[PDB]
Amino acid sequence: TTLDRYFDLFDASRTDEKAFDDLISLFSDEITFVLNGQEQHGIDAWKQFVRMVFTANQDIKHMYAGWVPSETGDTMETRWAVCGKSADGSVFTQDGTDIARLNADGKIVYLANVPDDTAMFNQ
Amino acid sequence: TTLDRYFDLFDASRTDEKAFDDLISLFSDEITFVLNGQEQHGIDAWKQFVRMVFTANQDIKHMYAGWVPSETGDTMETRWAVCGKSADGSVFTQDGTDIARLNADGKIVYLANVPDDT
Ligand SMILES: [Cl-]
Repeated sequence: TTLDRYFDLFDASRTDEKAFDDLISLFSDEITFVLNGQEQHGIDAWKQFVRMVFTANQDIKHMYAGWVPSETGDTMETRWAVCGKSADGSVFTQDGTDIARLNADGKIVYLANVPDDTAMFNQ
Repeated sequence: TTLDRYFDLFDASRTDEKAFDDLISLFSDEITFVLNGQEQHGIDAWKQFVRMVFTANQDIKHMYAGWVPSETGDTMETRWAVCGKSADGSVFTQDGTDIARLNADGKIVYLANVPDDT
């Protein structure tokens, strides 16, 4: 399924030309994507966003729990886990949820990324 | 360097016995290692730990910043980032620091894994 191919293609697209092409193929040209509430539209914007992630990081890895029906609405969602290494050498992780909708052709037409609130501070 | 080979060997060891054997080769038989603030000793205990990580998880990936000298003592340390998928399907992340000591022969003789105080 397109949603199940997404994360591995995203990670492979950092270094792989064909994987990048396949990654873009998962999406409708009119994809609406949201990053912590900020909405973006279209394939040009999407390609620019993916390319930005790859220039920002020397390495990145995504793991996901599995796409399940959202409690409310017509969407599917999954928990995800990210680890990476910045272009500056430092490392990081992130946890969150992605929420998505497919069209009748099975292409991704909506994809929202919601990073969790963090709890690094302990005092 | 043995410490620079550690992380990628660790991850590759989940699916390749040659990587596991190379990983084990980095260590002194006198390895003292610390997990969750609890100390263990010896290569047998070390092998059992690595094997447990791979039964506990379907997948695991480690990223590290780079091994640098510690503020005090003769150890080296690195920040690390881990993401994984549990045997139960759930996913997780963790951040922390590893602190290591090499013996005179360059083998890992002390390794403390120190997850962040979150
Ligand atoms: Cl599973």
